[PDB]
Amino acid sequence: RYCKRTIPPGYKVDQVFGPRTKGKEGNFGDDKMNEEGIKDGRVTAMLNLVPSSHACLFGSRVTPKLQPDGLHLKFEFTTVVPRDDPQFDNYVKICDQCVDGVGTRPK
Amino acid sequence: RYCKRTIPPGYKVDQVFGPRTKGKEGNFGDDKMNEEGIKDGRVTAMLNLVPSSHACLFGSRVTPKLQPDGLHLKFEFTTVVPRDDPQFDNYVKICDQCVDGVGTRPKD
Repeated sequence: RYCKRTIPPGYKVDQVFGPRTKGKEGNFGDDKMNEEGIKDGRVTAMLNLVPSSHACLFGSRVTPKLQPDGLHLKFEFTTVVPRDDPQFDNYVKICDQCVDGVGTRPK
Repeated sequence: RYCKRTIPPGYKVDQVFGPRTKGKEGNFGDDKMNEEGIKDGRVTAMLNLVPSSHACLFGSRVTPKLQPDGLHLKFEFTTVVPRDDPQFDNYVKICDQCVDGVGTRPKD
């Protein structure tokens, strides 16, 4: 299933999960993240904030929508990083760079 | 981290991820799924439709919101099962039972 794909070394993010976008699905990652894929060192940090498979099922708000083409099962999971968490600044900064970041590179 | 918790053998869902709700976070599961946790074979089926950690990051729509308490980072991920997928009927049935299902148990 698409929802089970992972990014091996030497794939760009868009080779696996589609062009980076703004405000839509696929919106996470600036051009440098797209290019480096899993070797971008910001990716490891960000994956710490992504739900495990159990948290994604049981901790999300889940919304099944049936359409003529099939079942669109939406998971909305919200991870909270407290303001005084030792990693708070770094995550906010990576979000600043990467969310809707297509067309930009950091520094 | 709350987002990395897993449900061990012999634990209820609500012990780990809070009470089952309707129309909010934690809305997936009827009373049998809550009680049985991972013993419930429906759970096994449904995990096949949950995104990998890569698919969750790069295939979701991601929305960061800052509040006085910190960063609320929202992942919206939609898995699509074709109507003609041979597992379509089963998944749809589990969703009918478990989404906002708190307060019910399935027929046996």
